[PDB]
Order: sequence, then structure tokens, then C-alpha cells
Amino acid sequence: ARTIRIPVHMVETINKLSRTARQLQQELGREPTYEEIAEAMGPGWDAKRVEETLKIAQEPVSLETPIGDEKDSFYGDFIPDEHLP
Amino acid sequence: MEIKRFGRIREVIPLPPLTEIQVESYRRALQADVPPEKRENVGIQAAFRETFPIEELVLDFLEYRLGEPPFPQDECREKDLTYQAPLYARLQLIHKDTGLIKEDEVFLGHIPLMTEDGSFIINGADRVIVSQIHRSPGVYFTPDPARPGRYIASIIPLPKRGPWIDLEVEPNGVVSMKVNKRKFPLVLLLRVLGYDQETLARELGAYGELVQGLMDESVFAMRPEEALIRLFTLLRPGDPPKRDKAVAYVYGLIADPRRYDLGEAGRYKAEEKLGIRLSGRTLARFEDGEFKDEVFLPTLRYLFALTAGVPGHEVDDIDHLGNRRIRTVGELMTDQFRVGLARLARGVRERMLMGSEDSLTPAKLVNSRPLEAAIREFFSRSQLSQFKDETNPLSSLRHKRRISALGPGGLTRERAGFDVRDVHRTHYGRICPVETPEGANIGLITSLAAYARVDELGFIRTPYRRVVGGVVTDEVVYMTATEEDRYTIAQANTPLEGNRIAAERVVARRKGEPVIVSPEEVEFMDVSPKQVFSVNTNLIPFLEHDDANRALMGSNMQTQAVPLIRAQAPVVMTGLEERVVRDSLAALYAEEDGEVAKVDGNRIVVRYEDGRLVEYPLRRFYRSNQGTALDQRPRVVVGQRVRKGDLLADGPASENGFLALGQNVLVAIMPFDGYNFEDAIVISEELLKRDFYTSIHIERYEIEARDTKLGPERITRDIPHLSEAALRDLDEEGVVRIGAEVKPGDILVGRTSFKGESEPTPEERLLRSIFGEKARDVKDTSLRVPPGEGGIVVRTVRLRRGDPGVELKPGVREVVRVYVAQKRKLQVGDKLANRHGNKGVVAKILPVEDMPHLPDGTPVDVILNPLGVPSRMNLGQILETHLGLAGYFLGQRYISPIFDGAKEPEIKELLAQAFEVYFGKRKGEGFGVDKREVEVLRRAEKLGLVTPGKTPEEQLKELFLQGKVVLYDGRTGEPIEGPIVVGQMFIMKLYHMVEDKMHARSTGPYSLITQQPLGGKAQFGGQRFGEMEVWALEAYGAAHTLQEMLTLKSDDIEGRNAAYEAIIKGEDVPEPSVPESFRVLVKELQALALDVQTLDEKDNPVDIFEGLASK
DNA sequence: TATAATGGGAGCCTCTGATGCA
DNA sequence: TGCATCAGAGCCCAAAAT
Ligand SMILES: [Mg+2]
Repeated sequence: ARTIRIPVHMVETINKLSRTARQLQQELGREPTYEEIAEAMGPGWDAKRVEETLKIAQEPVSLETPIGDEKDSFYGDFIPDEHLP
Repeated sequence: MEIKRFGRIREVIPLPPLTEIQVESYRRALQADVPPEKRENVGIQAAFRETFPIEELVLDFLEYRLGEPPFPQDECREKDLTYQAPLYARLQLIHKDTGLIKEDEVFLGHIPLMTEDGSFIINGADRVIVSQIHRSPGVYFTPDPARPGRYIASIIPLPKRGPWIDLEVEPNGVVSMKVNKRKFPLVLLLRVLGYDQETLARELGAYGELVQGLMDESVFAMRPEEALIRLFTLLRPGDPPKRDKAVAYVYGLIADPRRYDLGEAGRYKAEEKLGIRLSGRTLARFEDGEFKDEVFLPTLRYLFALTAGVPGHEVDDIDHLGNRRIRTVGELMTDQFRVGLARLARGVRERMLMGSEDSLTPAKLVNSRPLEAAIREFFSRSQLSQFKDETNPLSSLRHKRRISALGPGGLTRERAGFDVRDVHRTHYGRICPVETPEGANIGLITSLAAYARVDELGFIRTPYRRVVGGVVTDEVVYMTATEEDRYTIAQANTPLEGNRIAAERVVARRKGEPVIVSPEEVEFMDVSPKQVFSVNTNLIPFLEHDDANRALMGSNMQTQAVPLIRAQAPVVMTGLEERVVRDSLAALYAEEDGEVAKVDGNRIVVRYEDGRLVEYPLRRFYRSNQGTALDQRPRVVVGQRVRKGDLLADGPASENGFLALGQNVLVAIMPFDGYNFEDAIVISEELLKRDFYTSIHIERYEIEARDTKLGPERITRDIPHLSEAALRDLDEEGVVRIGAEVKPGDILVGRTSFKGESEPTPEERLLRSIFGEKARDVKDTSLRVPPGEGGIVVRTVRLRRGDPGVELKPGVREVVRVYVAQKRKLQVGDKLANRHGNKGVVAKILPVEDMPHLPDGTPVDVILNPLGVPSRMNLGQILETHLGLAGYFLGQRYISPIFDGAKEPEIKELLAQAFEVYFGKRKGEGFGVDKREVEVLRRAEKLGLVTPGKTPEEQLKELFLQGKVVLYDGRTGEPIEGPIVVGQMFIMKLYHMVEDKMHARSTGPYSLITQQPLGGKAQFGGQRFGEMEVWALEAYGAAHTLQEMLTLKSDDIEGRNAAYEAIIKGEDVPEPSVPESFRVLVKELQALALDVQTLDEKDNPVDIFEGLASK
């Protein structure tokens, strides 16, 4: 499912974190902080690891993503090239 | 100062709440203030009732509630948060077998709240949801374009709530039904509804040749089950015709209120058109095991009756505003809400299979993510959700009242022809005929008329006064276009003595057609001329004297007016400018009667009758979406007695509670040495000296410091290789200090980033070795002022990670925002306009001594070229100037209403009283007529302006009544050879300012795949030299200029490098090479399995990849 | 790695050219 | 062989896009 492939066990961990955050938001009436997710995940989990796990789980977005209500421009057109001198 | 108001028309009712189209629509959608048991089935409530019960265990909806917003509005804008409320729903899960009931209140996420002024705050930015015009649901009969004597019957439900059905009488004679692009004989569908030949023969027999086209023997032979299965096999080929499957599909197509929704407006229009009563919003019902018809037979009866020409049957005008309705904020949002709810329901059914069929709660069953996403998608990414226009208060008020035919569920721009863009006769009193965009969107984006309101069904209604006998009542009836067509409606200016019509013949409309009529024939009368036009259009004095094409620009440009530090209301107003400020919500008023306790720049404390002490904080120098400064100023003093509704503070662009979009300047209409050419404008340096047309602007700059695989970005004052000169204005932490002046190139926030791992080139190895300095690990990534920007630093916000109350997006250690303000004086290239469509850019700023001046020494402010008037036919600006002249000397301002205004005699009268002040003063001061005044008078009587034989004073007065004066050229001292029109004009500085638009690039950023320069000023972009520009170079035969555009100045990498190096070395630029995008094209065609080969004259391959891509 | 489970779901212009029927 | 019906082809530029 992911453009950047993730090991099945890591996908399992990511999804657990989703369910957990959703539980916390369902009991708390608002999105949880990193720390609240870390308590709910048990020992071994601190706020730093929740953030790092969410960072790893970020999916790319399309270069062909539209800018504007005309069909005339793409997101990639606004990205400079840092490689070529 | 004195305010003299003209006009005799008394308007019995005030303008409606101007944002009610937004505020009331959303109030009805949320029903937040209604206790749940008392809610109507509408909006959010109706969406829940539609989605539930979820059958499969059964999950049922009880009621919903909305909490309080986690953060107030000001806080949301600060923290880039959406202003929203928590949504909960009490749901009960039931096991129909066991009887077990578990009930719980589940949290569904948040829903955005509308602020007091009818807007939203979405991720910190203010947004407006634009209303969408579209075809009303219902049953229409339109003429068949192919076959003249035939018609098409179209049954239209609400968008996404069912298929359209088309009924046609085919050339073969059988009546066909078209659904989802498939056609069949309608007779089959009639048989499924349980109709028999006996009922149909007797019903439709009256229309001779058509009923036989309906008769099909084979269809009547089969019972309703066989006809239903037959239809399912026709509509869904290849799907096995299980009897339960067919019922399900046809039910979903016709009788299901969940899958098929006519409007409530759809139901009324059908009932009214066909003369029946509908039990619901579906075309038929499923009752007692069979299908029972509602709609089809009445539409068929009318369809045949139309083809046959039976009296009382008409085709429908589809651009009539009876058949066109508005979808406001509530309806649009509720639609997306309904969508998110359907997705959530899919998840529920899917969760009702898996897991334990025994232990399940509603909290375990519901995933609210689909709903949150549907709402989040609508507010951020919808086309109807727009960045609020808050250039000046009138901008957002106008934005809230705009009507679009575009957007989801609507017209595209090429697919929209003349019919939709037209001003329909029914736009009268409903949609402004003037205020629409110039260009491609003309007629597609429109504006609600001033007295117009959208009814519950979504139709625009306009007020009229009842007229009984010859007497005009004060009872106003709001009418739709359909009901307006019944009566004879007199114009609002028809003369009245008391409540009686005083004319023997009155001017009225019957179905929009103008006609002369007896007072006995008058059923209603217009409330006001104001009701025909939008609010912006209603702000143009002497509009009756302006050609509509220029009034269009006048309306639209008031939207672009910049709030000025010295802003004033116009000397000629229309009488709407107070109400606009009050509905705008920019200005601050007193709640009840009281006395002012405290007055500050920052706050005003008022003690009311109740004894309670109320404190009003004032918004000071806040940055709008467009960067204009919204700031409120206290207009009262300590100890002042105020009444209810008395002004406390002026908002932006208001002066003592009146809308102030500009300044009142002294204008001379005359050519000036070509600086006036082709709409350019000449202004006096006095305008800058006295700070007229000066405006405050604030720009927001932002920078993130994040974690990298290479180490932390740090926001720091320690930046490699920078002098103390460069760091002077940075604090300890690296943020520029408040009050510092920053110019292009200056550091705003200092930042270091860890250098990507790289091996220093042998040149750097040798350089580092020669100087004996370790190459630092970090690079200077600091945020700097872009080219052309800068100002004074007025604010800094710093947010780190791990400090109370703040959590950033993953990876971001800290975020810094720097707010930079600038006081902008008017300059060359800035754009000015008046309310009549006169617009021009400032081309010259002259010193006061060069400015044309009056005999008494007064220089004019602005010089406008008369060549702009005659082709444009906007004469209102002339009348405004004349009346403005009188007011300049009399020290007064006027209210001249639209179409009932100051007329010429009255303006002449004021001009006469003014001349006494301009001249009689001089004669007493001991000065006689000037020699040059005599010369001007000579040429003037040669022009037929003055009567020969009169005294010099008498002739000067004759010219002054024509609004012309003697004018001296400040360069020479000699007069202008003829008397010139001079007066006070209201002129605005628009949002298009050269400071923002001026841009240039030598080299800069290139694009990833094409290696061509990026676009736009913000990216340091290059100009696009496009197909048409290339044609121009081709037609000139400039081959080398063109080749440069195509290679060295763009994507030729080797070439562009070589050109730069040559120019800094003084060599001529080298011969260009292959453009990189051609290599891209070749490789893209190879990816398409086409071999593209560049060949020489011998037809041998030429390698443009220089060996790199071949093994 | 084992109660049994067996067919989906959304839907709304003009000119030119080839193709399928009198 | 001569004629509908339909599929596929097009529909300004630059600026900007907050
Ligand atoms: Mg374009």
C-alpha cells in the first residue's frame, strides 16, 4: 500500500498507534498529545518514540498535486533543484 | 460638518442583515441552540436521520450535541488552528435477536464554527463559503432541439441524490425513458408501478395519437414481477435477475428516500407544476409489498398535453430565477457531512461482521475518521471554500454575498455559454445586474442584491409594497420570481401624495415587461431603487449617469481599496456607507446607553445603565489575509455620554462610522504634458507631504528548525562567517529584535543546518590547507528579507518543542514567525480609481509649484485627463466633481441617493452659494479681476460659455455654475487658455501596488525535471517566454535572440553555465548546446517504446547524451 | 492454520471522423 | 451506396496560486 515500503511488523506498530490515538481522542474529546499516546502504549514508549514513529509513517505526496482552481499548475513546478550546481 | 441629503423617496424598510445569507444558513444547519428533542429534520440532524439506522446487530441514532470550542477565535488565528466545536452523538447498539442494548455517546471529531460576521477560521486563515446557484430540483418541460413539434420531460432531484429521468416521444411513437444514459419504453416502468391498460387508457385517452404509442400488448401481458425483472435486465445487463435483487435496485432508483431525494423545493415545484400532492420526496413508494406511483403518471399526463397543445401547458424557462436556486453554506457543508457519514456507515457495517458478534459497543463500532476527513476536505480544499477577501471591510461583506455558478455540482467555464451569463429579467431585485467579474467569469460570479434574501427553499426573494385601490401600504411582501410574475408592479419613484398614487399613468412591470398603467391596475410597488443593485453598486453616487460597463469596474474596485491611515468618507455619498460599516463588524458600538469610563489606544471601558462595567479591547495593527492592517481607533473620550448604538471605535477604512475607502482630493480635468496619457494620472507631492494615500502593510515571515538524519537545525545567533555588522540586530537567541529596520538581504531569524556529507573538492582541500581553517560542520540556512521587501519588525513568535502548551508537526524542533510592518507612501506605478470606473496608475508626482492652481493660490491635488470620459460614458464622476466643488467652499458633504439624487438645478444652487465664498471674499479684501482672468473670459465668451456684455464677476459666476474655474499653470503663471473643471473627487488607492509587482532575475532556481527557471516573484522566477513570444521573435527573424531564450537563458545547462562565466570574464557568450528538456522528451518517448534518433547529414546517429546513456 | 461463511458499486459542448444500419 | 450515432478531439496569454 505504501510508495515507501515498510516492514510488516512496523506497519503493525504504526496501526496500533493509530488505534491508540483514536481511543484517546474518543475518550478525551480532542486529539492526544505525544505524551498521552505514550502512556496508552505502555512501557518502552515515551513521547520521542511516538513522534519518531509518526515521522517514519509519513507518505509522499504527488508532484502533480494541483495548485489553484485552474488546471494550469502543479506542486512540483515550485520546487527548486538543489542537486545540479 | 454639515450633511445635506437629497431625494424624496421614503423607503419603508431598512436593508436586511447583510450577512444573513451566511449566518442564518449555518445556524439552521447546526441547530446548535435548539435542545435536541426540539430539532427539526434538517441540516446535520437530517444527515444523521438519513444515515441511521445502520442495519447490517443494529446501531441507532438518538441525538447529537455540540460542545464548546477548545480555543477562542483570536487564539486559533494565532496558533494556526481551526475554530470548531466537538461533535458527539448518542448511539445505541441493539442485538435484534437477544434484545441486548448498549448505549453510548461517541465523539465524532470537530465541526467548524462560523464567526459573528459569517466567516470561518480554518488553520488560522479566515475563509468564506460562497453560495452556489444551480438548477432547482423538479420537473421541467423543455423543447426538443432536434424535433420542433416535440418536447423533453426532465425529472431532476437534488444533486447526488438520484438520477435524472428524460421522457421523449420517439419518432416511432413509443414514449421512452432515459436513465443513466440507457433508454427503454416507459410502458415497462408503468407496468411495474401496478398500472393496467384500463387505468392508462381512460387516463391519457384525451390526447389522440400519443396514447397509442404508449400501448404495448406484450408489456401488459406480464404481471408486475415479470415487468420488474424485465426492466432490471434492461438497466443492468449481465447482473442475474434475482427477484430480491431487482426490487432492491428499482427501489433504490425510485422509492428509497436514502438513495433518492427530490428537494423540498423539488417537491413544491413538482406539486405546483403538475397539480398534485406528493406524500414525499420520491417518485414512487414501496407499500404493501408492491411499488405505488406518485410522480410518473402526472408528468406523463402533462407531457402529452404539451405536445398536443392543450391550454394551460407551457415550456419552462430554465434561467428564470423561479427554476434557479441558491445552495448556501449550511446546505453545502451538510452535503459533505452526509458524505462523511455514509463512509462512516460503511465502516460500521464492515465492523458488524468481524470481531465478536457478542461483545461490541458503539465506541468499538464507530471510526469517525471518514467524517472528520469529509469535513476537513470541504473546508480546506473545496472550490467554494475561498480565502477571505479582507482587503478592507467592504471586501469581506461583498465576498459573503457572492453567488457562483461554478464549483462542485456546477458549470465549467467552457461549458457555460450566453444563456447562463445573461441578466435574466428575473434578476430584478434579486441579483445585481452590475457587479460581476470582467473577463472569463462574467455572468458566472454574481452578487446578491441589497434587499434580497434567500428563502428556506433557496429561492431569492425581493420586497414589494402592497398597493390597494390607489393606496400604497407599508406592508412589504417578499416575493419569488414566480410569484412576482402574477402582479403589476409600479416603479418606486412613481409620485405619491400621502399614500396615494398621484399620477394618471404609472410605470410598472408585468412579468418584467415595462408598461404604462392606471393606478387602479397597480398591485405592488418597488421598495427602493437600491433593491435592483448590489451593495457595492449602491455605493456609487450618480450611478444613473454612468454607463453600466464602467459602473461594473466601479463596484468591483471598491473591493480593492486599501485602508488608509488618513481615510475619509466621500464628500458625495449614497447613504449606504454607515450601514456597510455597521454590518461589516469592523466598527465598534455601544451595547446599551451609558458613560465612558476609560479610553486608551488599546481599550475602552464603558459603564452601562445596569451598572456593569464592560471593557472593549481594540484590535491594533493586525494583519489581514491580504496584509492590509486592520486596526481600531477609539472615537470617544473619557466621561462621554453615549447612547445605544453610538460609535465607540472606528474600524479600518471608516471615518466616524462612515465607510472610508479613500480620500477626497481636489481634481482638475485637463490634459497635462502627456503625463495623463491613456489613463495615467498626475498627482501633487502635497499628497505625500500630508500623508494622503499612505497605508500600513504587514508581512509574516516563518521558519522551521527540524530534526535531520544529519543532526539538528538550530535557530542561533552563531552563524558561520558572518561579521558583527551582519548580526547587529539579532538577539541572543538569533531572532531579529522588535523595532529593528530590516532591508533586503538582512537576517530575520538566524539558522544553521548540518552540511550534507560531502567530500570537499581537491580545490577546497588545498584552500583549507592554505588558510588553516577547519571547514565548519554547519551551513548558514538563516531566513533573510527577500528582494524588495522589508520594514520595521513589530512582532516575533517563537515556539519550541517541549515547552508548555505547544506541540509541532513531527520532526520540527522550533518555529519562528517574524511580523514586519511598512508604512507605504503613494508612489509611481500605484493604482488609483474612483467609484465610476475611472482607474489609472500614478505616472508623475509633481512638486507643488508645477501644479495647476486657482487664482487664490490653492494647488490642485490630482489632474485627470478628460479623454477618459467620453468613450467611457461615466458622467457621474463629473457631477461628483461639480457637487464636490460647491462642498469644498461651503465646507459640507452630501448624501445623494442612487436614482433619486441631487439634480442639476440643485447642484447649480449650491454652486452659486459657493461662488459667493470663492469670490465675494476677494472683492472685499481689496483685489479686482485679474488681467489673466479677463483673457480667460475673452476665450470663454468665444466658446459660448459666458453671456457677452456682463461684468467680469458675472461671467466668472456663469462658469462656476458650469463647474469651471480660471486655472493658472504653476510653471508659467499664464492661465490655461480656457476655464477648467475643478472639484473634489473621491479616489481610492487600490491593492495593486508596484512595490509588490516589480521583479527581475539574472539567474536563479531551476525546475527538477525540466531544468527550466521556476515561475513567479516569490520563487525568484523567470518570465515565461511562451509560444506567442516565440512567434514574435520568429516574425522579426531574430534567430539568435530566440535561440538564447531557448537554450542559454533556460534549460541548456552547459550553455547557461558557460554564458554566466563568459559575462563575468568579459568574453562573448558561447554557442548554445542541446536544451535539457529535449533530452527529457527523447527519454519520455523511449519510456513510451518509441525510438527517437537524432541523425546527421549521412543519416548516422548523433548521440545527444554524449555516451552517458549507452553501454 | 479449522463453527460457517461463496457475484461490486457510482452516475448528469462542438466538430470531425469511422462505423454500423437503411 | 447514403445517412445517423458515437467516440474522441479540441476549447488565449501572461501574472498569481496566499
Ligand atoms: Mg495561465
